Amino acid sequence: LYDRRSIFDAVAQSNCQELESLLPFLQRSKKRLTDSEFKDPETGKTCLLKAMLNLHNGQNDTIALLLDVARKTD
Repeated sequence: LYDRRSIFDAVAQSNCQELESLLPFLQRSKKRLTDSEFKDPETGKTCLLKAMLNLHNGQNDTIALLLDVARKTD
């Protein structure tokens, strides 16, 4: 299972293994990664913007993971 806080912490730490089950989670739940559950309630930022603001040596492997998940889901 996943929620906004878990995804945000995973992309902040750049742990791709925590996000391995994100695609089947979304496909079983039948809800989009762009839905309001995953945006911040106040700023409106999404997990991609959280990932982009946390780069280590100019790298963050979770960005491609999120883009592929967004491609595959809806």
